[PDB]
Amino acid sequence: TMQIKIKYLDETQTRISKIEQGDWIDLRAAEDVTIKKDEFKLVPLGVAMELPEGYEAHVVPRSSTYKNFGVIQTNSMGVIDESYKGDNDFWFFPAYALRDTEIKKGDRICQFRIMKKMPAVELVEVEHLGNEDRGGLGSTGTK
Amino acid sequence: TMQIKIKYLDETQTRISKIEQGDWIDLRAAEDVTIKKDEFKLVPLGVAMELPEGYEAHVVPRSSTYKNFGVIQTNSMGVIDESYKGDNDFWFFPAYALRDTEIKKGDRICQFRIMKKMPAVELVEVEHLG
Amino acid sequence: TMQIKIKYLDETQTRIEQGDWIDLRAAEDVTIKKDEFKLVPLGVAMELPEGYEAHVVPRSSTYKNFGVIQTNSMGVIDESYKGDNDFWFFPAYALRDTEIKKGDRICQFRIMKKMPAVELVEVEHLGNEDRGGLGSTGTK
Ligand SMILES: O=c1ccn([C@H]2C[C@H](O)[C@@H](CO)O2)c(=O)[nH]1
Ligand SMILES: O=c1ccn([C@H]2C[C@H](O)[C@@H](CO)O2)c(=O)[nH]1
Ligand SMILES: O=c1ccn([C@H]2C[C@H](O)[C@@H](CO)O2)c(=O)[nH]1
Ligand SMILES: [Cl-]
Ligand SMILES: [Mg+2]
Ligand SMILES: [Mg+2]
Repeated sequence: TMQIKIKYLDETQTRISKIEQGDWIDLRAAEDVTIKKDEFKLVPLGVAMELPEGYEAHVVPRSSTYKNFGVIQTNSMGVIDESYKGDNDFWFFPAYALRDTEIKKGDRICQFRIMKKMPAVELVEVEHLGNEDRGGLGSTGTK
Repeated sequence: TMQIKIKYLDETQTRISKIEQGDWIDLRAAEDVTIKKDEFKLVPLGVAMELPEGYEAHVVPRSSTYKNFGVIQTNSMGVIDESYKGDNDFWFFPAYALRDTEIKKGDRICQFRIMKKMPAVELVEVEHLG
Repeated sequence: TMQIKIKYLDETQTRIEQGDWIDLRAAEDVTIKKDEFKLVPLGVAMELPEGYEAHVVPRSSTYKNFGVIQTNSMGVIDESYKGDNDFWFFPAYALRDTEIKKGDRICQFRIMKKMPAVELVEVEHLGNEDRGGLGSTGTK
Protein backbone atom coordinates (compact mmCIF):
# COMPACT_ATOMS: atom_id res chain seq x y z
CA THR A 1 0.00 0.00 0.00
CA MET A 2 3.08 2.26 0.28
CA GLN A 3 4.35 3.22 -3.20
CA ILE A 4 7.89 3.56 -4.59
CA LYS A 5 8.04 5.32 -8.00
CA ILE A 6 10.92 3.86 -10.05
CA LYS A 7 12.40 5.32 -13.27
CA TYR A 8 14.76 3.11 -15.29
CA LEU A 9 17.84 4.43 -17.09
CA ASP A 10 16.37 3.00 -20.30
CA GLU A 11 14.20 0.24 -21.75
CA THR A 12 17.04 -2.31 -21.74
CA GLN A 13 17.37 -2.29 -17.93
CA THR A 14 16.04 -5.47 -16.30
CA ARG A 15 13.05 -4.42 -14.18
CA ILE A 16 13.57 -5.32 -10.53
CA SER A 17 11.24 -7.45 -8.38
CA LYS A 18 10.32 -8.62 -4.86
CA ILE A 19 10.76 -12.42 -4.22
CA GLU A 20 8.72 -14.18 -1.47
CA GLN A 21 11.81 -15.40 0.43
CA GLY A 22 13.78 -12.12 0.02
CA ASP A 23 13.05 -9.53 2.73
CA TRP A 24 15.12 -6.97 0.76
CA ILE A 25 14.87 -6.28 -2.97
CA ASP A 26 17.77 -7.15 -5.36
CA LEU A 27 19.27 -4.42 -7.57
CA ARG A 28 21.09 -5.03 -10.83
CA ALA A 29 24.11 -3.88 -12.80
CA ALA A 30 23.03 -1.43 -15.54
CA GLU A 31 25.80 -2.53 -17.90
CA ASP A 32 28.70 -5.04 -18.13
CA VAL A 33 31.61 -3.99 -15.88
CA THR A 34 35.15 -5.35 -15.82
CA ILE A 35 37.17 -4.52 -12.68
CA LYS A 36 40.81 -5.42 -12.01
CA LYS A 37 42.10 -6.75 -8.74
CA ASP A 38 42.73 -3.98 -6.22
CA GLU A 39 40.80 -1.47 -8.31
CA PHE A 40 37.54 0.46 -7.81
CA LYS A 41 34.40 1.17 -9.83
CA LEU A 42 31.05 2.85 -9.26
CA VAL A 43 28.71 0.25 -10.74
CA PRO A 44 25.58 1.90 -12.13
CA LEU A 45 22.41 0.22 -10.97
CA GLY A 46 20.18 1.98 -13.56
CA VAL A 47 17.36 3.03 -11.21
CA ALA A 48 16.21 6.36 -9.73
CA MET A 49 13.40 6.34 -7.18
CA GLU A 50 10.96 8.50 -5.36
CA LEU A 51 10.64 7.04 -1.88
CA PRO A 52 7.67 7.62 0.42
CA GLU A 53 8.06 10.88 2.33
CA GLY A 54 9.96 10.49 5.62
CA TYR A 55 11.77 7.26 4.42
CA GLU A 56 15.30 6.44 3.31
CA ALA A 57 16.76 3.45 1.49
CA HIS A 58 19.73 1.31 2.54
CA VAL A 59 21.75 -0.65 0.03
CA VAL A 60 24.12 -3.52 0.98
CA PRO A 61 25.75 -6.40 -0.88
CA ARG A 62 24.07 -9.82 -1.05
CA SER A 63 25.78 -12.53 0.97
CA SER A 64 26.92 -14.10 -2.36
CA THR A 65 28.32 -10.90 -3.96
CA TYR A 66 31.86 -11.68 -2.90
CA LYS A 67 31.71 -15.34 -4.00
CA ASN A 68 30.06 -14.39 -7.31
CA PHE A 69 31.78 -11.13 -8.18
CA GLY A 70 34.78 -10.70 -5.85
CA VAL A 71 33.85 -7.16 -4.75
CA ILE A 72 33.14 -5.38 -1.47
CA GLN A 73 31.09 -2.21 -1.02
CA THR A 74 33.46 0.59 -0.10
CA ASN A 75 30.92 2.69 1.83
CA SER A 76 29.65 -0.44 3.71
CA MET A 77 25.97 0.45 3.40
CA GLY A 78 24.67 3.19 1.13
CA VAL A 79 21.99 5.64 2.37
CA ILE A 80 19.56 7.09 -0.19
CA ASP A 81 17.56 9.97 1.31
CA GLU A 82 13.97 10.75 0.29
CA SER A 83 15.34 13.95 -1.30
CA TYR A 84 17.48 12.01 -3.81
CA LYS A 85 14.42 11.78 -6.06
CA GLY A 86 15.20 13.82 -9.20
CA ASP A 87 14.71 12.57 -12.75
CA ASN A 88 18.49 12.05 -13.10
CA ASP A 89 19.23 10.80 -9.56
CA PHE A 90 20.40 7.30 -10.43
CA TRP A 91 21.75 4.81 -7.90
CA PHE A 92 25.31 3.48 -7.84
CA PHE A 93 27.11 0.61 -6.05
CA PRO A 94 30.72 1.50 -5.08
CA ALA A 95 32.70 -1.68 -5.71
CA TYR A 96 36.30 -2.50 -4.74
CA ALA A 97 37.52 -5.67 -6.45
CA LEU A 98 39.61 -8.07 -4.41
CA ARG A 99 40.28 -10.14 -7.58
CA ASP A 100 39.81 -9.63 -11.34
CA THR A 101 36.10 -9.70 -12.06
CA GLU A 102 33.41 -9.36 -14.63
CA ILE A 103 29.90 -8.26 -13.77
CA LYS A 104 27.26 -8.73 -16.45
CA LYS A 105 24.40 -6.38 -17.32
CA GLY A 106 21.37 -7.49 -15.31
CA ASP A 107 23.35 -9.30 -12.57
CA ARG A 108 21.88 -8.98 -9.05
CA ILE A 109 24.85 -7.57 -7.09
CA CYS A 110 23.21 -5.87 -4.07
CA GLN A 111 19.94 -5.40 -2.21
CA PHE A 112 17.89 -2.56 -0.69
CA ARG A 113 15.08 -1.79 1.66
CA ILE A 114 13.38 1.36 2.92
CA MET A 115 12.81 2.44 6.52
CA LYS A 116 11.78 5.54 8.42
CA LYS A 117 14.39 8.22 8.80
CA MET A 118 15.50 8.94 12.37
CA PRO A 119 13.22 11.22 14.47
CA ALA A 120 13.95 14.95 14.79
CA VAL A 121 16.69 15.47 17.34
CA GLU A 122 18.73 18.30 18.76
CA LEU A 123 22.33 18.08 19.84
CA VAL A 124 22.91 19.83 23.12
CA GLU A 125 26.51 20.45 24.06
CA VAL A 126 27.47 19.69 27.63
CA GLU A 127 30.76 20.04 29.48
CA HIS A 128 30.37 16.80 31.49
CA LEU A 129 28.19 13.70 31.08
CA GLY A 130 28.51 12.30 34.58
CA ASN A 131 28.14 8.67 33.53
CA GLU A 132 30.40 5.72 34.25
CA ASP A 133 32.46 4.61 31.20
CA ARG A 134 31.29 1.47 29.39
CA GLY A 135 34.53 0.96 27.52
CA GLY A 136 34.51 -0.33 23.95
CA LEU A 137 36.54 -1.97 21.21
CA GLY A 138 36.48 -5.47 22.63
CA SER A 139 36.23 -4.54 26.35
CA THR A 140 33.96 -7.59 26.92
CA GLY A 141 36.62 -10.01 25.56
CA THR A 142 36.01 -12.89 23.06
CA LYS A 143 35.41 -16.08 25.06
CA THR B 1 8.01 -10.05 25.15
CA MET B 2 9.02 -11.59 21.87
CA GLN B 3 10.59 -14.99 21.59
CA ILE B 4 13.43 -16.05 19.31
CA LYS B 5 13.61 -19.82 18.95
CA ILE B 6 17.25 -21.01 18.61
CA LYS B 7 18.33 -24.51 17.58
CA TYR B 8 22.03 -25.30 18.00
CA LEU B 9 24.18 -27.33 15.58
CA ASP B 10 25.18 -29.65 18.44
CA GLU B 11 25.71 -29.76 22.16
CA THR B 12 29.31 -28.49 21.85
CA GLN B 13 28.10 -25.00 20.80
CA THR B 14 28.38 -22.30 23.46
CA ARG B 15 24.83 -21.13 24.03
CA ILE B 16 24.49 -17.42 23.23
CA SER B 17 23.62 -14.73 25.82
CA LYS B 18 22.40 -11.14 25.98
CA ILE B 19 24.69 -8.91 28.11
CA GLU B 20 23.39 -5.77 29.87
CA GLN B 21 25.65 -3.38 28.01
CA GLY B 22 25.30 -5.01 24.58
CA ASP B 23 22.36 -3.76 22.54
CA TRP B 24 23.11 -6.46 19.99
CA ILE B 25 23.72 -10.14 20.87
CA ASP B 26 27.13 -11.75 20.19
CA LEU B 27 27.37 -14.83 17.93
CA ARG B 28 30.14 -17.37 18.10
CA ALA B 29 32.30 -19.53 15.82
CA ALA B 30 30.89 -23.06 15.70
CA GLU B 31 34.36 -24.60 15.13
CA ASP B 32 38.02 -23.78 14.88
CA VAL B 33 38.68 -21.94 11.62
CA THR B 34 41.95 -21.08 9.89
CA ILE B 35 41.95 -18.40 7.15
CA LYS B 36 45.01 -17.38 5.16
CA LYS B 37 45.78 -13.83 4.05
CA ASP B 38 43.58 -12.69 1.18
CA GLU B 39 41.24 -15.65 1.36
CA PHE B 40 37.55 -15.99 2.09
CA LYS B 41 35.71 -18.42 4.34
CA LEU B 42 32.09 -18.72 5.52
CA VAL B 43 32.57 -19.00 9.28
CA PRO B 44 29.82 -21.25 10.68
CA LEU B 45 27.94 -19.72 13.67
CA GLY B 46 26.24 -22.95 14.80
CA VAL B 47 22.76 -21.55 15.19
CA ALA B 48 19.49 -21.78 13.32
CA MET B 49 16.63 -19.54 14.37
CA GLU B 50 12.94 -18.78 14.00
CA LEU B 51 12.37 -15.09 14.47
CA PRO B 52 9.05 -13.65 15.47
CA GLU B 53 6.51 -13.12 12.68
CA GLY B 54 7.28 -10.13 10.45
CA TYR B 55 10.96 -9.83 11.60
CA GLU B 56 14.36 -10.05 9.93
CA ALA B 57 17.83 -10.16 11.55
CA HIS B 58 20.93 -8.17 10.78
CA VAL B 59 24.49 -9.32 11.46
CA VAL B 60 27.60 -7.14 11.70
CA PRO B 61 31.12 -7.64 13.07
CA ARG B 62 32.16 -6.63 16.54
CA SER B 63 34.37 -3.57 16.52
CA SER B 64 37.12 -5.83 17.89
CA THR B 65 36.68 -8.57 15.25
CA TYR B 66 39.27 -6.96 12.94
CA LYS B 67 41.93 -6.35 15.64
CA ASN B 68 41.43 -9.79 17.14
CA PHE B 69 40.97 -11.88 13.98
CA GLY B 70 42.08 -9.81 11.01
CA VAL B 71 38.83 -10.33 9.04
CA ILE B 72 36.15 -8.12 7.44
CA GLN B 73 32.57 -9.14 6.68
CA THR B 74 32.21 -9.17 2.90
CA ASN B 75 28.48 -8.42 2.73
CA SER B 76 28.91 -5.48 5.21
CA MET B 77 25.69 -6.22 7.07
CA GLY B 78 24.11 -9.64 6.74
CA VAL B 79 20.34 -9.84 6.43
CA ILE B 80 18.77 -13.00 7.81
CA ASP B 81 15.48 -13.33 5.96
CA GLU B 82 12.50 -14.40 8.07
CA SER B 83 12.05 -17.48 5.84
CA TYR B 84 15.56 -18.62 6.75
CA LYS B 85 14.11 -20.73 9.57
CA GLY B 86 14.53 -24.35 8.53
CA ASP B 87 16.28 -27.03 10.54
CA ASN B 88 19.26 -26.83 8.17
CA ASP B 89 19.29 -23.02 7.81
CA PHE B 90 22.39 -22.40 9.93
CA TRP B 91 23.74 -18.84 10.05
CA PHE B 92 27.16 -17.95 8.74
CA PHE B 93 29.63 -15.05 8.85
CA PRO B 94 31.32 -14.32 5.47
CA ALA B 95 34.89 -13.45 6.37
CA TYR B 96 37.70 -12.14 4.18
CA ALA B 97 41.06 -12.29 6.01
CA LEU B 98 43.42 -9.35 5.55
CA ARG B 99 46.18 -11.36 7.27
CA ASP B 100 46.64 -15.01 8.24
CA THR B 101 44.39 -15.78 11.17
CA GLU B 102 42.91 -18.41 13.49
CA ILE B 103 39.46 -18.26 15.07
CA LYS B 104 38.58 -20.69 17.86
CA LYS B 105 35.33 -22.46 18.59
CA GLY B 106 33.15 -20.39 20.85
CA ASP B 107 34.86 -17.04 20.01
CA ARG B 108 32.40 -14.11 19.73
CA ILE B 109 33.11 -12.71 16.26
CA CYS B 110 29.96 -10.85 15.26
CA GLN B 111 26.70 -9.54 16.69
CA PHE B 112 23.03 -9.53 15.74
CA ARG B 113 19.68 -7.94 16.30
CA ILE B 114 16.18 -8.25 14.95
CA MET B 115 14.01 -5.64 13.24
CA LYS B 116 10.63 -5.52 11.50
CA LYS B 117 10.92 -6.27 7.78
CA MET B 118 10.08 -3.63 5.23
CA PRO B 119 6.31 -3.80 4.67
CA ALA B 120 4.72 -4.76 1.37
CA VAL B 121 5.47 -1.93 -1.08
CA GLU B 122 4.25 -1.30 -4.59
CA LEU B 123 6.96 -0.75 -7.20
CA VAL B 124 5.39 1.69 -9.66
CA GLU B 125 7.35 2.28 -12.86
CA VAL B 126 7.25 5.84 -14.23
CA GLU B 127 8.74 7.52 -17.29
CA HIS B 128 9.80 10.61 -15.25
CA LEU B 129 10.19 11.59 -11.58
CA GLY B 130 8.23 14.74 -10.71
CA THR C 1 12.05 16.54 19.64
CA MET C 2 14.54 14.18 21.38
CA GLN C 3 17.73 15.52 22.92
CA ILE C 4 21.17 14.09 22.36
CA LYS C 5 23.84 15.30 24.84
CA ILE C 6 27.24 15.76 23.23
CA LYS C 7 30.57 16.31 24.88
CA TYR C 8 33.60 17.21 22.76
CA LEU C 9 37.08 15.88 23.58
CA ASP C 10 38.44 19.43 23.77
CA GLU C 11 37.91 22.98 22.55
CA THR C 12 39.62 22.36 19.15
CA GLN C 13 36.97 19.85 17.96
CA THR C 14 34.71 21.23 15.22
CA ARG C 15 31.17 21.47 16.54
CA ILE C 16 28.25 19.74 14.79
CA GLU C 17 18.52 18.48 12.59
CA GLN C 18 15.59 17.01 10.60
CA GLY C 19 16.18 13.22 10.12
CA ASP C 20 19.28 13.17 7.81
CA TRP C 21 22.35 11.22 8.90
CA ILE C 22 24.85 13.33 10.87
CA ASP C 23 28.48 13.81 9.77
CA LEU C 24 31.34 13.09 12.16
CA ARG C 25 34.91 14.30 11.98
CA ALA C 26 38.47 13.25 12.68
CA ALA C 27 39.66 14.62 16.03
CA GLU C 28 43.31 14.85 14.94
CA ASP C 29 45.47 14.37 11.86
CA VAL C 30 45.81 10.67 10.99
CA THR C 31 48.41 9.11 8.64
CA ILE C 32 47.77 5.53 7.55
CA LYS C 33 50.06 3.47 5.36
CA LYS C 34 48.77 1.17 2.66
CA ASP C 35 47.34 -2.09 4.02
CA GLU C 36 47.40 -0.84 7.61
CA PHE C 37 44.76 -0.02 10.21
CA LYS C 38 44.09 2.97 12.41
CA LEU C 39 41.32 3.97 14.78
CA VAL C 40 40.29 7.43 13.79
CA PRO C 41 39.14 9.21 16.96
CA LEU C 42 35.99 11.26 16.32
CA GLY C 43 36.38 13.55 19.42
CA VAL C 44 32.77 13.14 20.60
CA ALA C 45 31.00 11.38 23.46
CA MET C 46 27.24 11.30 23.65
CA GLU C 47 24.29 10.35 25.72
CA LEU C 48 21.58 9.22 23.33
CA PRO C 49 17.87 9.36 24.12
CA GLU C 50 16.46 6.62 26.37
CA GLY C 51 16.14 3.30 24.48
CA TYR C 52 18.29 4.31 21.48
CA GLU C 53 21.49 3.03 19.90
CA ALA C 54 23.46 4.74 17.11
CA HIS C 55 24.78 3.32 13.82
CA VAL C 56 27.93 4.60 12.09
CA VAL C 57 28.90 4.11 8.44
CA PRO C 58 31.29 5.85 6.09
CA ARG C 59 30.24 8.85 4.10
CA SER C 60 29.77 8.18 0.39
CA SER C 61 32.91 10.24 -0.35
CA THR C 62 35.16 8.64 2.31
CA TYR C 63 36.69 6.04 -0.01
CA LYS C 64 37.31 8.57 -2.80
CA ASN C 65 38.74 11.13 -0.38
CA PHE C 66 40.74 8.90 1.97
CA GLY C 67 41.09 5.41 0.49
CA VAL C 68 39.74 3.77 3.65
CA ILE C 69 37.04 1.22 4.43
CA GLN C 70 35.39 0.71 7.81
CA THR C 71 36.57 -2.61 9.18
CA ASN C 72 33.42 -3.31 11.26
CA SER C 73 31.24 -2.15 8.30
CA MET C 74 28.51 -0.45 10.36
CA GLY C 75 29.49 0.44 13.92
CA VAL C 76 26.91 0.02 16.64
CA ILE C 77 27.13 2.57 19.48
CA ASP C 78 25.58 0.89 22.52
CA GLU C 79 23.28 3.11 24.62
CA SER C 80 25.51 2.46 27.62
CA TYR C 81 28.49 4.04 25.75
CA LYS C 82 27.75 7.36 27.36
CA GLY C 83 30.64 7.84 29.80
CA ASP C 84 32.83 10.91 30.02
CA ASN C 85 35.66 9.04 28.28
CA ASP C 86 33.47 6.94 26.00
CA PHE C 87 34.69 8.71 22.86
CA TRP C 88 33.46 7.49 19.48
CA PHE C 89 35.94 6.08 16.95
CA PHE C 90 36.01 5.11 13.27
CA PRO C 91 37.94 1.87 12.62
CA ALA C 92 39.80 2.46 9.33
CA TYR C 93 41.77 0.16 7.02
CA ALA C 94 43.69 1.97 4.28
CA LEU C 95 43.83 0.49 0.81
CA ARG C 96 46.43 3.16 -0.11
CA ASP C 97 48.83 5.52 1.69
CA THR C 98 46.51 8.28 3.03
CA GLU C 99 46.36 11.38 5.20
CA ILE C 100 43.26 12.39 7.10
CA LYS C 101 43.18 15.93 8.51
CA LYS C 102 41.81 17.06 11.84
CA GLY C 103 38.22 18.23 11.33
CA ASP C 104 37.65 16.25 8.13
CA ARG C 105 34.22 14.70 7.86
CA ILE C 106 34.74 10.95 7.53
CA CYS C 107 31.65 9.03 8.67
CA GLN C 108 27.99 9.54 9.44
CA PHE C 109 25.49 8.36 12.05
CA ARG C 110 21.86 8.10 12.96
CA ILE C 111 20.08 6.82 16.05
CA MET C 112 17.59 4.00 16.12
CA LYS C 113 15.44 2.31 18.73
CA LYS C 114 17.30 -0.68 20.09
CA MET C 115 15.88 -4.21 19.78
CA PRO C 116 13.51 -4.69 22.73
CA ALA C 117 13.94 -7.29 25.44
CA VAL C 118 13.71 -10.69 23.79
CA GLU C 119 13.54 -14.20 25.18
CA LEU C 120 15.94 -16.71 23.63
CA VAL C 121 14.22 -20.08 23.73
CA GLU C 122 16.44 -23.05 22.84
CA VAL C 123 14.61 -25.68 20.85
CA GLU C 124 15.52 -29.10 19.70
CA HIS C 125 13.74 -28.81 16.35
CA LEU C 126 12.43 -25.83 14.36
CA GLY C 127 9.96 -27.80 12.21
CA ASN C 128 10.02 -25.40 9.20
CA GLU C 129 11.11 -25.89 5.59
CA ASP C 130 14.66 -24.93 4.66
CA ARG C 131 14.97 -21.74 2.62
CA GLY C 132 18.67 -22.26 1.78
CA GLY C 133 21.10 -19.28 1.64
CA LEU C 134 24.47 -17.89 0.42
CA GLY C 135 23.31 -17.13 -3.13
CA SER C 136 20.65 -19.85 -3.35
CA THR C 137 18.67 -17.55 -5.75
CA GLY C 138 21.62 -17.18 -8.23
CA THR C 139 22.51 -13.94 -10.04
CA LYS C 140 20.43 -13.59 -13.25
O1 LIG D 1 25.83 3.70 -2.07
C1 LIG D 1 25.25 4.75 -2.47
C2 LIG D 1 25.02 5.79 -1.58
C3 LIG D 1 24.36 6.93 -2.06
N1 LIG D 1 23.95 7.02 -3.34
C4 LIG D 1 23.29 8.24 -3.85
C5 LIG D 1 22.39 8.96 -2.84
C6 LIG D 1 23.27 10.10 -2.33
O2 LIG D 1 22.50 11.21 -1.94
C7 LIG D 1 24.15 10.42 -3.52
C8 LIG D 1 25.47 11.02 -3.09
O3 LIG D 1 26.24 10.08 -2.36
O4 LIG D 1 24.33 9.16 -4.16
C9 LIG D 1 24.22 5.95 -4.20
O5 LIG D 1 23.88 5.99 -5.39
N2 LIG D 1 24.84 4.85 -3.74
O1 LIG E 1 25.71 -12.81 6.69
C1 LIG E 1 24.82 -13.63 6.38
C2 LIG E 1 23.93 -13.37 5.34
C3 LIG E 1 22.96 -14.32 5.04
N1 LIG E 1 22.89 -15.50 5.69
C4 LIG E 1 21.82 -16.47 5.35
C5 LIG E 1 20.49 -15.89 5.79
C6 LIG E 1 19.81 -15.33 4.56
O2 LIG E 1 18.35 -15.43 4.61
C7 LIG E 1 20.42 -16.16 3.44
C8 LIG E 1 20.68 -15.39 2.14
O3 LIG E 1 21.16 -14.04 2.31
O4 LIG E 1 21.66 -16.70 3.93
C9 LIG E 1 23.79 -15.70 6.75
O5 LIG E 1 23.79 -16.74 7.44
N2 LIG E 1 24.71 -14.78 7.05
O1 LIG F 1 32.53 1.83 15.07
C1 LIG F 1 32.46 1.88 16.32
C2 LIG F 1 31.93 0.79 17.02
C3 LIG F 1 31.86 0.85 18.40
N1 LIG F 1 32.24 1.94 19.08
C4 LIG F 1 32.15 1.97 20.56
C5 LIG F 1 30.70 2.09 21.01
C6 LIG F 1 30.29 0.71 21.45
O2 LIG F 1 29.25 0.73 22.46
C7 LIG F 1 31.62 0.10 21.91
C8 LIG F 1 31.65 -1.41 21.68
O3 LIG F 1 31.45 -1.73 20.30
O4 LIG F 1 32.66 0.75 21.13
C9 LIG F 1 32.73 3.06 18.34
O5 LIG F 1 33.08 4.10 18.91
N2 LIG F 1 32.82 3.00 17.01
CL1 LIG G 1 20.69 2.06 10.09
MG1 LIG H 1 19.06 -12.80 -1.39
MG1 LIG I 1 30.12 -5.78 22.02
